[PDB]
Amino acid sequence: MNPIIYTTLIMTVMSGTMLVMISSHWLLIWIGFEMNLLAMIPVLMKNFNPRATEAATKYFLTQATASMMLMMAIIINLLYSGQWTITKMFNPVAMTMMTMALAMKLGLSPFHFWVPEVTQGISLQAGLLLLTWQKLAPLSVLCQISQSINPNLMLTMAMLSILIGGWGGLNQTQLRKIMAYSSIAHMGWMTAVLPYNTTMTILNLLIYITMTLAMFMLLIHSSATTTLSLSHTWNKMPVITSLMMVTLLSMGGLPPLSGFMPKWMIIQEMTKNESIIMPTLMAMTALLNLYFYMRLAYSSSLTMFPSTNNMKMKWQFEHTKQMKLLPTMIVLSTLVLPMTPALSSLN
Amino acid sequence: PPEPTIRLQEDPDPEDENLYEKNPDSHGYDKDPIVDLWNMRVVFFFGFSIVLVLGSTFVAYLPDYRMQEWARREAERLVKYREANGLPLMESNCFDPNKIQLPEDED
Amino acid sequence: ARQWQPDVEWAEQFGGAVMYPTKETAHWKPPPWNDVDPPK
Amino acid sequence: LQYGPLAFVLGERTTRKLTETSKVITVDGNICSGKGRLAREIAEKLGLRHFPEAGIHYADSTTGDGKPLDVQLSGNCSLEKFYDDPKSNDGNSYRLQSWLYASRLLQYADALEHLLSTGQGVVLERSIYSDFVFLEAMYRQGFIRKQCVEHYNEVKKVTACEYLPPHVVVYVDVPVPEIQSRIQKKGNPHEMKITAAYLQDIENAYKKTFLPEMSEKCEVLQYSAREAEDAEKVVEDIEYLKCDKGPWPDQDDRTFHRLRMLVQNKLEVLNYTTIPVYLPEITIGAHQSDRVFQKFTELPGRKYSPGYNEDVGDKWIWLK
Amino acid sequence: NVLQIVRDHWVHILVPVGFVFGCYLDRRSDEKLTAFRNKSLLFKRELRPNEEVTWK
Amino acid sequence: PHGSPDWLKVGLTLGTSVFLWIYLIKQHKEDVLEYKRRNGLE
Amino acid sequence: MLKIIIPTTMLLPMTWMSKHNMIWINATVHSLLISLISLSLLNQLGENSLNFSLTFFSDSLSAPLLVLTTWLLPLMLMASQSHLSKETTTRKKLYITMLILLQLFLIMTFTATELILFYILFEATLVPTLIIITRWGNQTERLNAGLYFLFYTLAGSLPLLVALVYIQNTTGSLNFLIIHYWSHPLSNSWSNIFMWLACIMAFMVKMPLYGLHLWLPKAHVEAPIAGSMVLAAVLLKLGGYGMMRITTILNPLTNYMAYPFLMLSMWGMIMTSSICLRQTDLKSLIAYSSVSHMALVIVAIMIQTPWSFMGATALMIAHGLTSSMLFCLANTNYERVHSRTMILARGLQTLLPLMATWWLVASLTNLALPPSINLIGELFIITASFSWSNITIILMGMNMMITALYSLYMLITTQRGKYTHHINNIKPSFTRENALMALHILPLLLLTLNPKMILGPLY
Amino acid sequence: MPLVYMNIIMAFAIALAGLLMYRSHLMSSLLCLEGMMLSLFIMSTLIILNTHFTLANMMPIILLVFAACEAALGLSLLVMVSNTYGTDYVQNLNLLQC
Amino acid sequence: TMMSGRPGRVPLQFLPNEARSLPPPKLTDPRLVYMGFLGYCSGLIDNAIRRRPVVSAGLHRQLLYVTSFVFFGYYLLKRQDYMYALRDHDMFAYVKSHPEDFPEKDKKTYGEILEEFHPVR
Ligand SMILES: CCCCCCCCCCCCCCCCCC(=O)OC[C@H](COP(=O)([O-])OCC(O)COP(=O)([O-])OC[C@@H](COC(=O)CCCCCCCCCCCCCCCCC)OC(=O)CCCCCCCCCCCCCCCCC)OC(=O)CCCCCCCCCCCCCCCCC
Ligand SMILES: CCCCCCCCCCCCCCCCC[C@@H](O)O[C@H](CO[C@H](O)CCCCCCCCCCCCCCC)COP(=O)(O)OCC[N+](C)(C)C
Ligand SMILES: CCCCCCCCCCCCCCCCC[C@@H](O)O[C@H](CO[C@H](O)CCCCCCCCCCCCCCC)COP(=O)(O)OCC[N+](C)(C)C
Ligand SMILES: CCCCCCCCCCCCCCCCC[C@@H](O)O[C@H](CO[C@H](O)CCCCCCCCCCCCCCC)COP(=O)(O)OCC[N+](C)(C)C
Ligand SMILES: Nc1ncnc2c1ncn2[C@@H]1O[C@H](COP(=O)(O)OP(=O)(O)O)[C@@H](O)[C@H]1O
Repeated sequence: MNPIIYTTLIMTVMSGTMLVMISSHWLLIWIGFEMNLLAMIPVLMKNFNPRATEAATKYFLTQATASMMLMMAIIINLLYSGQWTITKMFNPVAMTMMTMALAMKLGLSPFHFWVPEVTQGISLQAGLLLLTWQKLAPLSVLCQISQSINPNLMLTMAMLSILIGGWGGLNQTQLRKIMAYSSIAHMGWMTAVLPYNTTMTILNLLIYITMTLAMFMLLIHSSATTTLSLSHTWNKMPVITSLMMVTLLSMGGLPPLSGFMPKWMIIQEMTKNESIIMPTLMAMTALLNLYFYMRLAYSSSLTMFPSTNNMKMKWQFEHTKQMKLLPTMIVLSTLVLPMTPALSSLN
Repeated sequence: PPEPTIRLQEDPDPEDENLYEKNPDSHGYDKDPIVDLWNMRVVFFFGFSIVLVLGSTFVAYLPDYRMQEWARREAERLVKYREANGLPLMESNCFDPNKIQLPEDED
Repeated sequence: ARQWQPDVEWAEQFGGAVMYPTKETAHWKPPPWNDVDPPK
Repeated sequence: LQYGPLAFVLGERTTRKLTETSKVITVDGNICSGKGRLAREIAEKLGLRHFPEAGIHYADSTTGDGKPLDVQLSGNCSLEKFYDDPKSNDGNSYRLQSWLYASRLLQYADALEHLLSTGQGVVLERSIYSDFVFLEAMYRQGFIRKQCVEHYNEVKKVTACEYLPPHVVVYVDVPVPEIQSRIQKKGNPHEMKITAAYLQDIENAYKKTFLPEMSEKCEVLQYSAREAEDAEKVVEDIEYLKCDKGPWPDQDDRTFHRLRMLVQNKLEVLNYTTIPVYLPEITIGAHQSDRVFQKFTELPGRKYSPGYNEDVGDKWIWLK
Repeated sequence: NVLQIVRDHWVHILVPVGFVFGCYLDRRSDEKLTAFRNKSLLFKRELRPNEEVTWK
Repeated sequence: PHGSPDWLKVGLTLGTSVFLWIYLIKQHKEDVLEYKRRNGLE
Repeated sequence: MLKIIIPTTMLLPMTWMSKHNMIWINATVHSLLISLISLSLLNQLGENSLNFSLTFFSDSLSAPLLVLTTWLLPLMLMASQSHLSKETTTRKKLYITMLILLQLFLIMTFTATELILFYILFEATLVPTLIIITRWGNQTERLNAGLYFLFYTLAGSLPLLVALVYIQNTTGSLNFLIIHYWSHPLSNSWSNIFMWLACIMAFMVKMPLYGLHLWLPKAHVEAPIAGSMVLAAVLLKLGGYGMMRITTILNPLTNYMAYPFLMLSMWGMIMTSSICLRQTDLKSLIAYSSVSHMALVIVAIMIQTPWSFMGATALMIAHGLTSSMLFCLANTNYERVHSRTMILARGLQTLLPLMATWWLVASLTNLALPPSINLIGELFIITASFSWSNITIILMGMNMMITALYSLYMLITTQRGKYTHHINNIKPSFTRENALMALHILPLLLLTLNPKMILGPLY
Repeated sequence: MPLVYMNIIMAFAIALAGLLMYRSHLMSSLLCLEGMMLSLFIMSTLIILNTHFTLANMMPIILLVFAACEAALGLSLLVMVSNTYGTDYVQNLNLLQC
Repeated sequence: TMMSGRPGRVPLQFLPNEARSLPPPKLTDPRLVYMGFLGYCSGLIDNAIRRRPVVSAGLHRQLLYVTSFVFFGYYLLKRQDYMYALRDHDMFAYVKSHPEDFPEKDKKTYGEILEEFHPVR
């Protein structure tokens, strides 16, 4: 599409998210979600092919259903208290409908099914935007009304999301489905700490976004969407594979990497509330994510796979487009554990 | 079956190289004779001459910060005092009973 | 004398649509290299 | 200002540069025919830019210094061995065919980039289209397997589905016996060993699969050996006909912007020439891959990016 | 040859400079734990006529 | 490709770094003086 | 403590800016100098400890392990020089970087006044070892080995972390000093039982315990020589150090909870010693012998008496040195024969006599011949166990007999008999290999002159 | 809470359930979404008119507008999907699988 | 500790005026040095990804990375210290205003407390 049109659509997506995050009226939050949905579809359908159209249709259906449920919860809450301000829910039925709608918007289990489908359908840039920027608004709304949420339902969905992400990522050879299931598991980790500390939710979101940005930019640079395609990257650009391996180590939560910071803190926070069993199950389940990250690391940099003859031609050329923020993203997603107490900045 | 029975184009596995062939007096460090000799020399000087001898001498003459001689002198003077004064050498109570307040049972 | 490195038969373990092929998922075919299907 | 979305936004549109003379042309013909001379005459008379046929070291001519690299570092195949031992056990035939197709793709991207950036037309020998005819012959003579042609078809589909075909397809029709006479009169010992069956298969798969397919989306000018000598009538025929049947009349500024971002970024042009499909003729082991890559890196001006190589003579490195 | 082997043997100096820097940093970190200097019940001592601190 | 060190970009980069360092030094001095004045140190 | 940490960090820029043919020389020289510097932490006190700062402290349990860790790096460089000769400069520098990073993590792990900092570095050590095993290993099983070596560890280490943070929510601190001074008895409860298990299993899996020891033969057989050296010498001792540190808050629950682990250790030492008798692989045999020795160390720590702790410290140091030497000897054989099978290359005493002498000395010290520090630790642990229960002497004596049996079996199979006829590529041993063996063995026989340096804080 | 509100909410639940069965005809999915918004409009209008909250007389209009815009987008998507297969059957979108 | 609703909090203010009452971080703060080191690593990785001489390709670029990291790190350290100071201030004020919830426990010595002895045998 026209670059001016693309810029306008991206700025409309961002303006919808900002309208969600700056408003105090439920109607304006709903309008921000609507604007974001409206401007998101062409971005997903930018590279026109039937797969992207199918993904855009699935995304539109799920997000429109979530918006309808959100409006239903808003109207019930208005019925039981003539309030439009985002604060308390004022009704058990309105809070359940609201949590369901926001979980469907985020992709939390049991509403996770659309995430791998849409992420596989769309390109790598659309998947980057979808898995990073589209979580800011529902999570901000959840952070605002967290004192209303029933901890049982939120914790159930968080544990389900962690389990589903772990088990579903084990079976994947496509990189985009791996990213989708990783996103699902990280959403589960984020929403399990909302009832206790929203600061830890925001910290986990920041760390996850940094790691996901680095991972997607590395995947775009070495333009591979398949495990075997990524196995060829060492014969052209081994440093990219090494950075990818260290980033995958960070994504698995292995200390002393950056990805260890959220889970640790989250576990720490949950122990202050006499919650012991659930963090233990969460860590043991995140071991599965680490396992399939290790499988990818084996396939990418730790061993050298067979190549093809035509690769020699690729040795003679350099990337025309380079990413300005990729080195900063790699360093931030790898080496910020010593700076952990800075989380008091209420990020 | 038109296949070459070859799965891929691969280098043949080479035969291992002998350092003693191109260089007798090879010391087994490096294929460059000068680098080889100097690597031998630095290993021997810093491993045997410096660490193994000077470090052993340093450990042998470490000052008595564990206070073994001090403890023996304290025990000697304490025994000398107690033998002379008729005291019963070591006591069974490590702490003075008068500064311990026991809880009354009264059962 | 030589460190082992993956050959074709090892790399072909990771070329399916999914890991751990099963009878129900045996018929599944990997997506096209470019994410474009024939229009038939 | 390297071309991108910003240049398109500010002023850069490629429709204003087109002056009805762009009209990319591709000349064909048999192995030993005067297609190169006719193409060069067309390029000189129309004022277009001529692209000599892509060889083993065409990519070498556009990167680093134009000097060709070693065969083991560039192509890992030879036409002389294909002539001497067409049924070689090392799979030289299909390796040669695939490397040549990749070179054709690179040259077509270069020609499209030149036309879309300057507006001046280009003239080419055998393109990515009609490259398959050799492949077809190699299949019928038994030089390559069916898996080889299947892999070729996959790569050709996924690569050539992205470009605009040439407006004008020029074919020089020369019969097999006179081509063979030209071959013996040439003097090349390796060229001598081509059979008549190979040339016949080339021509047959040539005028029995390539002419009708380009007839429905391009404009084809068939010429014989005698009437290809005079370029004046060929130029007149090219000028007289107007192209309004292909995809070219439907292009506009944003489609041209998409194609111009495509034809740059030769890495993204060559992306699908190394798809992870393992044919023994083209797959290379990890140890050989590592050794050959390390040898390539040790080339004089190849360790770093083009402007950051001290040994070649690049200066002011620490401030770039 | 001076100014030539320096460019070739400069790396050797780093381990010793790191050791000296570590010793200085150890002293510097020591300087911030003096809350009880000459204040323990065991070694509470009267200062000498020309002594300022019992240890450094 | 075939490019000289872009003296415009080099100048902007050096100037940005120098300006940031000078601004940081001035900010630190202002912070120290404000802290001393407000807490009655000096 | 920074006077050791900073030079280790400076080892990295010095490595990466070295010439293509000067990396080994410079790394070896400066590693030996760092060892000499670290040797001055052996001046310990009979009082509390050497509390350098709020972050790092030294102990007479920590100092011998630190000295051994520093001393191991030069030997690892010497051992790795040979099989990495045909390697590119960048990858050799990356290997040396992995070794330096592992040393730095171990040095900070052993001082580590905090339990969370100890946990973080204790798990940070897991990454360079994994890379070394899965990258520069020869066989196709290395990847599998790495997987095992990873997940086993994490299977024990995630519960520990949970327990750790839980403790700080109740105690308020995880500093070793405050933890020791403010320790309170642990009640006999289900919650306390599971807290005890969470505290113990992480260090128990790394010893390894007899039930959980499967990762070790895989990892050792698959790893390169330096990886095997550091795994057998230092990484196995992290569990012992952690158990000795953490069992202070587990009383009196250790009395009841120790029984299953004591039985597992006392029977599995017999089991693994007998396994060594039927082993066709040198590296696998040495790994199983390591499992037996660490079983004895586990018994010592669980008994938890002064003599137990002294014997455990002495045995950990002695086993580290001896097992590293044994792996180096087996690797010298492997670099000639490329087989790693014990029965293949035979009668090597006739072809390599000085290396046969090195083999004899290593077998004698693995056999716990007095007055070696191996036997000092063995005897102290055995006496403590006898006081614990007089029936343990049966299992200890059986273990001693079987240990002598497989040690001399390994010596006789490889060095005695008739040489294999068709093997004609056996070259004279290099000065590098002889010096490597000497630098392993002379420190042991010097340490037997001053045993109190390795007897720990309860001496 | 009167019975009229419960009837409207049960209509909303029925429309949502219909959107959830997916017999076929993504066209029917769009119909179910539109029934859901119709119930939303009706019940919001009743609540706002009942309590004489004068300013929220705005928001049903707003809701209406936005929902219809969404419908337009959805219809467009439907056409393109049909433009690939010739029919709007739900089971045709089985190319991407979990 | 949710301080989002803490009274007298200006909405989008990074550093309030009262934060000026706190000692600023020193320029040689170890955390600032680590932020500079992070910028240096970013410069090295930038050189490596673009296939340039890693250590000595662009000195201006590496200087800019280090300087920007130090700048942001200084301001981040200030905000971090201010937030921890607020936490401690609020905690002390709450303990002062609620004396019945934080009583002064009686001083007991170990010579008058009976702890159970568990022999190690
Ligand atoms: C605990 C904290 C303390 C320690 C901190 C550690 C981290 C610090 C650094 C962080 C990252 C920054 C640098 C990374 C960029 C990579 C560049 C590179 O490739 O190296 C080539 C480069 C030289 O080669 P070149 O000719 O320029 O170009 C070659 C190409 O780059 C490419 O060469 P090639 O193509 O020929 O070879 C290909 C190779 C190339 O691939 C690589 O080189 C990998 C690069 C490392 C990945 C970085 C990830 C991001 C950071 C992760 C940190 C993890 C730490 C946590 C623990 C987990 C451990 C993994 O890839 C492979 O071979 C694939 C197989 C690799 C095996 C599996 C991968 C494992 C990698 C893990 C490494 C972790 C430590 C790295 C240390 C730095 C290494 C340079 O090396 C360098 O010189 C850079 C080193 C730093 C320079 C220091 C200068 C200062 C000295 C003077 C000042 C003195 C200081 C004191 C002052 C006072 C004195 C008076
Ligand atoms: C994940 C690693 C860090 C990446 C972070 C991105 C780095 C680039 C950002 C550049 C600076 C951004 C600051 C914006 C300038 C002024 C911001 C100010 O106006 O807003 C304040 C807010 O300031 C920011 O929130 C603090 C940002 C600092 C984030 C860094 C902390 C990361 C944790 C430590 C990991 C180590 C990272 C260090 C290396 C980068 C007041 O917000 P307030 O209206 O009152 O409350 C709303 C938010 N609530 C609801 C959560 C309370
Ligand atoms: C080939 C045959 C040999 C030919 C030569 C013939 C001569 C042989 C004589 C040598 C062996 C015979 C044994 C006689 C021992 C004499 C020396 C001994 O008495 O000194 C010991 C001293 O030895 C040291 O204490 C032990 C050696 C130190 C070990 C450190 C290892 C080196 C560092 C390298 C790193 C290794 C890492 C290991 C991890 C821990 C004990 O001294 P001590 O009674 O107490 O008091 C010393 C004097 N005081 C009273 C003033 C304090
Ligand atoms: C596999 C390789 C090695 C791995 C490591 C193995 C070591 C782990 C072994 C765990 C140690 C023992 C666990 C609990 C010990 C407490 C004693 C108790 O079990 O015995 C009786 C308890 O009675 C019964 O045993 C109740 C528990 C029965 C349920 C446990 C399942 C039994 C077999 C399962 C073994 C599987 C272990 C591995 C799990 C993955 C005592 O009677 P009682 O006076 O009433 O209880 C006193 C304790 N109180 C006061 C806290 C209540
Ligand atoms: N796709 C191909 N496969 C195999 N050989 C090719 C291919 N393309 C060109 N060649 C070889 O390149 C040589 C030169 O091409 P040709 O047109 O026959 O001669 P000329 O340059 O005189 O026109 C010929 O020997 C031809 O066989």
